[PDB]
Amino acid sequence: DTQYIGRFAPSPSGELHFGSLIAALGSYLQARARQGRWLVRIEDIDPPREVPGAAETILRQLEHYGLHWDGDVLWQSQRHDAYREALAWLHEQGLSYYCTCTRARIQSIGGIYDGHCRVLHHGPDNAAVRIRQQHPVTQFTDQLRGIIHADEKLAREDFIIHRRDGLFAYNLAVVVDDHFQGVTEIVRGADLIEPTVRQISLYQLFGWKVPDYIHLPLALNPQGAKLSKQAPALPKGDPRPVLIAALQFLGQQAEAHWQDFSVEQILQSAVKNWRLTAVPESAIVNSTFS
Ligand SMILES: N[C@@H](CCC(=O)O)C(=O)O
Ligand SMILES: [Zn+2]
Repeated sequence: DTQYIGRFAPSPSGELHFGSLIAALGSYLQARARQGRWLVRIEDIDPPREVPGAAETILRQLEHYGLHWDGDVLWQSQRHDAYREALAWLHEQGLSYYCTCTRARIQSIGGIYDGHCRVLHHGPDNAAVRIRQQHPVTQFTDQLRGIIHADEKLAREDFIIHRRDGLFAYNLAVVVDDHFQGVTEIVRGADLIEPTVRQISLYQLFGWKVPDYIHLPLALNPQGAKLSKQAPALPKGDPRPVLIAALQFLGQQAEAHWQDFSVEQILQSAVKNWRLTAVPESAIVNSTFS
């Protein structure tokens, strides 16, 4: 009954590239097709890996490509109190613990945590915070791909919520912020499929409503290899041929003679003609984007 709310949540570790344009465009078109809101959140939660100016570049790029968000941009750098608040609640509820294990130790036992500190009652001193999983989620529904079966060992891990170095974990921040922003459906890149079950486990532990999920096509280079595996910035010039290429990647109708249309017209038509079922599970990008 309530309005659809979707979002694009880029990390400012670089400017937009074709893969992140796919995520922005796919989430935008699905949100607009569903007559819903489309939010933008800057995930600037890791200062060291952030590039000064990149977040602003991204927002400017979105506008250049005709993708206008609703309301104000949320900045994770302004949400640290919210992550702290959620961690405090988990601790009071008996749903988290402090872990003093080294990376060397975890590597030596196969790379997946064994729950060593689960009942040792360490304090927060020089410790990471781990979630105390109860009933890990190992499968989820993707509205496009159907039921996904996750890697069981990774899915069942008491994963990190707050790193030893003090940074809040992505899995924590994304759940806290999507819930805070009232996100009802998460439409995002294929590279984010695996952590989905952990995020769902976390919604369940908070006692919050689990949103819907759509993972967009896996991007391949022309040789058929994963594109994400190690990317040219989006052209600063005419965005139209790039938008047309992105629509084609998403299996949508794409006007070959884009010269007689504005960016806004191309997008308006893309919303009207959006067919989620036409979005493929993988797609090959052209050489211009590899
Ligand atoms: N900033 C993260 C979050 C993605 C998401 O959950 O939509 C990324 O771009 O990889
Ligand atoms: Zn430990």
